[PDB]
This record gives sequence, C-alpha cells and structure tokens, in this order.
Amino acid sequence: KKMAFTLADRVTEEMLADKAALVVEVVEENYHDAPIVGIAVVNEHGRFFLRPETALADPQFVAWLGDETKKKSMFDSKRAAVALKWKGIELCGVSFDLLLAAYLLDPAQGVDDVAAAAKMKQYEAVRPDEAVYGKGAKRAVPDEPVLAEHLVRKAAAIWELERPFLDELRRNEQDRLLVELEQPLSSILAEMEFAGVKVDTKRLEQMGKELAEQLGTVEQRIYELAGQEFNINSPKQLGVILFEKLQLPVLKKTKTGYSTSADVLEKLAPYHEIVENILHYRQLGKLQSTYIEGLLKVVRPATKKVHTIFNQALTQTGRLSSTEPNLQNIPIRLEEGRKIRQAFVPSESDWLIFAADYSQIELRVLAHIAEDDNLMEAFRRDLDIHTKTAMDIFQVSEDEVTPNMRRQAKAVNYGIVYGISDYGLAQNLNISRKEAAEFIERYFESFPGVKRYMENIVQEAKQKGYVTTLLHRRRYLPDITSRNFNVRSFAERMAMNTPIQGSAADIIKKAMIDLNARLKEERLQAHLLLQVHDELILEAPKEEMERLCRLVPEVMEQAVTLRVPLKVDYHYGSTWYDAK
DNA sequence: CCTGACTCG
DNA sequence: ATGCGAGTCAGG
Ligand SMILES: Nc1ccn([C@H]2CC[C@@H](COP(=O)(O)OP(=O)(O)OP(=O)(O)O)O2)c(=O)n1
Ligand SMILES: Nc1ccn([C@H]2CC[C@@H](COP(=O)(O)OP(=O)(O)OP(=O)(O)O)O2)c(=O)n1
Ligand SMILES: OC[C@H]1O[C@@](CO)(O[C@H]2O[C@H](CO)[C@@H](O)[C@H](O)[C@H]2O)[C@@H](O)[C@@H]1O
Ligand SMILES: [Mg+2]
Repeated sequence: KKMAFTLADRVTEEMLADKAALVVEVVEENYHDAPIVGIAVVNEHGRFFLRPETALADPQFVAWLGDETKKKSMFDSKRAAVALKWKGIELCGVSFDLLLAAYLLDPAQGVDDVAAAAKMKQYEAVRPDEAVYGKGAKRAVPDEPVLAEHLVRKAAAIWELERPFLDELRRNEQDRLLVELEQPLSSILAEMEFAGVKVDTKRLEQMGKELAEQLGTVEQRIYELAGQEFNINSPKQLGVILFEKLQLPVLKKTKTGYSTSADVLEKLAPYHEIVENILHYRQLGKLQSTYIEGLLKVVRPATKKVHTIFNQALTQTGRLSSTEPNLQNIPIRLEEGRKIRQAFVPSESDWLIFAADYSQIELRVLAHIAEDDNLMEAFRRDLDIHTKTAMDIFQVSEDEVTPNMRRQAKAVNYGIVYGISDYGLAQNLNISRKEAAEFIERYFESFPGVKRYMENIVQEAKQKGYVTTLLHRRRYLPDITSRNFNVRSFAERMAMNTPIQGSAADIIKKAMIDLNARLKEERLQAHLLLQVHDELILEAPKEEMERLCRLVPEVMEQAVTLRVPLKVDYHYGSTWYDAK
C-alpha cells in the first residue's frame, strides 16, 4: 500500500507510450458535459498524474489521445470518450475496457468501479470510489494529493488486471465477445449519446398545457364520483376511498396495504365508474410528470437536444438500459401517450426519422435454439404467431385482429414460453383457470420442441450453475438448486428466458456494429440515434431514405444467420411519431 | 430513502 | 407462489 508516482505539471514524452492504462475521471454520474477532475497514466515508464487544464490543453497529449495506434486500457471508456467529446477532444485507441470485461464475466457482481472489478481477482491496492468521494450531499472531490493517488491506483489496477481478466474471458470463450462486440459497440453508443435527439419544445410545452387542463377535468370528475377530495396519486389514500368508503371488493393486498394496480382496477370496472377515471388520471398524470415535465428538465436549452446514457454493463441478460432520460420507454401503446413522440424530431432541416424493428424477434430466436419444427416452419412460411394467437384467443379472423389485440396476444405468447402459470394466464385473459391450463398444455402440444427445450435448459442450468447465449454471454443462477420453492422457481424461469432475451441482445448489438460500418462506408450522413432493445432509430436527410429502406433492413436481417429467417419492419417520417 | 404506480422492449 | 428485462415518478 505504498505506490510511488509522478504528480506532474507538464506533459512529457514518456507519458505518451504506445500502451497505457488511462484514467480520465468524471465524478458526476451523468457524464454529459460533466467536468474532468483529473487524469492518470500508467505505462512502461512509470505512473503519472495530470491536472485536466495541463493535459487537455497540451497539443501532444491531445494528439496521443486521438492516436488509434496508441493503445489505452481503461474502465468505462465510453464515459471518458463522451466527457472528452464535450471537451472538444477525440479519444481513440481503447483496446481494453475493464468495466465491460467484468460485466461479461459475471453481470451479477454489479461492478460499478475499479475496486469492485479488482476484488474479482483478489486485488486490493485500490479504494472504492465511494470511499474517496463520499456520498449524497457529502460527495466531493478530495484534495489533489488524495485525488492524485486514487486515480493513479485505479490506473495501476487496470494495468495489472488486464491480463488476468482477458485470461479468464479467453477460458470462458468470451474474449471475442468483448474485443469484437462490446468494445466496438461502446464507441458507437458514445457517438449516439453525444449526438443526442432534438426535441420540439414549442410543441411539447403546448401539449403539456393542454394535458394539465384535461387532467384537471378528470381530477374533479374523480372527486365528484368519490363524493370527496383526496390525493389520487396516493395508493394509500386511494385504497381507503376504494375499499373502505366505496366498499369495492379487495382482490389483492401487498406488504403496505390494498393493491390498486392497473390489473386489479380493471377488474373492478364493473362495480363503479370511478375506477376507469382513476386509471385514465394515472396515465395522463404519468405523461405530465415524466414525458412532459421530466423530459423538459433534461433538454439542453441551447440545442434543444436530450442526451441519454445507455448503460452497457447493467442488465443481467445483455440488454442495454437507458437513463436520464430513459428514451427506451417513450409512450406508444395508447394514442394519447403516443403523441409525445411528435415532439422527437430530426436535428437538421429536411431530415427524417427512420425506425426499424425486428419482427417477432425472440420467438424466432427461440425457434432456432430450440429447433422446434413447427415454430421454425412457421417463420419459414412467414406467418405471424402473435396475430394467430390473437385470432385464437379473441375468436376472430385475421383481418379482425386490431394492433391492440395483437399486443395482448404478444404478451400471451412470450408469457407461455417463459413459464406463465395457469393462474397468471387466467387472471390475464379473465378466463377459467382450467381453461388457461388447457390453453397452455395445448400450446406446448403445438410446439413440443420448445417444451423439451425449456425442460432441458432448466436441467442444464441446475448442473452447470449458469446459462449462456448464442455469442457466449453468461449468467449464473446459484439459486436454481435452492430448497425454497419460490427462490428455485424464479431461478428456473430465468434459465428459460435469459438465453433467449440475451441472444436477441447479442444479435441487435452486432447489427448495430455492422450497420455503423456500412454507413461510414457509403459515406451516408444517416446515423444512429437510439436503440430500443429490438429496434434501431436513425435520422438522415430525406435524400437518403431510399437507400436506408434497403440497407437498414438488410444489415439487421443479416447480422447473424439462424435456422429461421430474421425479418425487419421499418418506417420513416418527419417525427418519431410519424415513423410508423 | 423504499413502494407502488406508470412506461417500454 | 404464480412469464422476463428495464427507469422515473409522487407519495410514504
Ligand atoms: N474465443 C471466443 C470464442 C467464441 N466467442 C463467441 C463469439 C460468438 C460465439 C461464436 O462461437 P464459434 O466459436 O463461432 O462457434 P462455437 O464456439 O462452436 O459455438 P457453439 O457452442 O454453439 O457450437 O462465441 C468469443 O467471444 N470468444
Ligand atoms: N410483453 C413482452 C414484450 C416484449 N418482450 C421481449 C421479447 C420480444 C422483445 C421485443 O418486443 P416486441 O418488438 O414488442 O416483440 P416482437 O416479438 O418483436 O413483436 P413485433 O413483431 O411486433 O416486433 O421484447 C417480452 O419479453 N414481453
Ligand atoms: O458511466 C456509466 C457506467 O457507470 C455506472 C457505475 O459508475 O453507473 C453510473 O452512471 C449511470 C449513468 O449516468 C447511472 O445510472 C448510475 O446510477 C451511476 O452509478 C455503471 O453502471 C455504468 O455502466
Ligand atoms: Mg419487434
């Protein structure tokens, strides 16, 4: 615990070796336009600390940073790349990212800093970030001496941990997943985040003004029906109004009291007309707080752009998550909410939004992995299982299936293949439990391969203690052999779902890499804006639409080659809303 | 701060 | 006990 280093005040030649562990410290969680508090470099020649003003204004250091031939090893390179972009500097040459390495080895570890990654290899010559910066209102950058040693130790750890981590990834056959998929994806996500999505605040604000009025009307209507005023957004107060004052049936209780979830309220619709109004109120209320007010709070005034952050090392299945703001959960299911999408527009005049989504993606992936003849045959015949299920459930013809019915059927298809109980299905379709049980049985009867697969994958998981995806992503499930019925059950269902969702995640990620290269290749101006799990959203001049209508679907469909074909749907328009 | 509500894939 | 994976919000 005695590490010597150089607290430099000027950049030297030895600090620019062609191989180094680099630390560009951004303390603020949201690194967009966030300050860089310090720099640390560790290479063949030594350990150095540099103040941001010093290094980032140095022509040789900036050149080194942007030199792809000068290899850098880091932890969360995207954070540094984006922070540097906001500082007008280009970062190239990142050959190793410890965050992604740790993430691939075991998502469950929740590695959020170098220290946490270090503990995976019994390395402890580095402190946790939280211990150094403190938490909450106490969070602060320590005195230079302390800060300097911290950043240098983190760089030292990355320097010493690279081989051990690559070694383990190599043994798990995940080294290519890191070097050829996640790392190149990281750079793509950095570009996407920095580019941002332009927002039509004039329109969003007008929508918010009108929403407030409509919300106000529903609010009064609710108080009138309840014969009293109360906080509708308080499940507690609401419970008293519904189950005590109004005497409605209590269909479910949670640890804190009566449940007022949407599923329960919808079931109480026949008893009082105040329940439908409350449901509507909550929807409108969510639109206002989150998609109007909340979104407006994160819009960069000067450019009218929103810059989300795609967490690439968080989900347990390989998916990405989106935060501050979350642009992966913008309304679309209900027309009222869907209009929020009219506020998301191109960043340049005469540009359009282009959206492409994978068709029945996880059913296709499951057909491949399970090798279910019927299911594979269905996709080879280009059938729509969601629509068919809709036709069967609602007892209607193909042309009588509304997009809403299809969505409900969609949830039924995925719920069944992922282990929904008869109780769950019955409650969802408001049908007899026996009926639901028969529907499920009949479902696997139709797809025996899938049934066998799910049974086998659970057994494999119990023996190996983990499951894997097509591209070797991994997830450990230690609870799978648990004595407790509940604990075990959840683990088993994770064994049934993770490989499928995870593989779908592997595919779209590769599609993004392939698409990006194709774009830069054809010198097209079109560029990715967002990824929404199984869909990619781009913007580009209208003149490039024709090319994209072929390129995007193609690249996405050819990302990987399965036993069944991949199909991509796509549309474009003046706003994200119109891209339908 | 945790719950339970909304939103999406 | 009762498909999976996520984030943000107001109220507790
Ligand atoms: N050293 C390696 C080897 C493989 N992979 C990932 C890349 C995606 C997938 C490619 O597997 P292949 O080697 O092409 O086939 P395989 O390993 O035989 O796969 P399978 O177990 O399904 O036969 O695994 C990796 O990340 N690192
Ligand atoms: N209720 C849902 C909806 C989606 N998903 C997962 C698997 C499908 C994936 C992508 O979502 P969708 O595109 O809505 O599903 P899809 O099968 O691709 O249906 P569509 O053909 O309309 O794209 O997310 C899920 O687990 N449960
Ligand atoms: O830079 C993203 C990277 O950092 C982690 C851990 O430090 O998450 C931080 O940043 C996220 C985006 O701003 C926040 O949602 C999160 O709260 C904050 O700790 C990793 O999880 C992530 O991969
Ligand atoms: Mg889809």
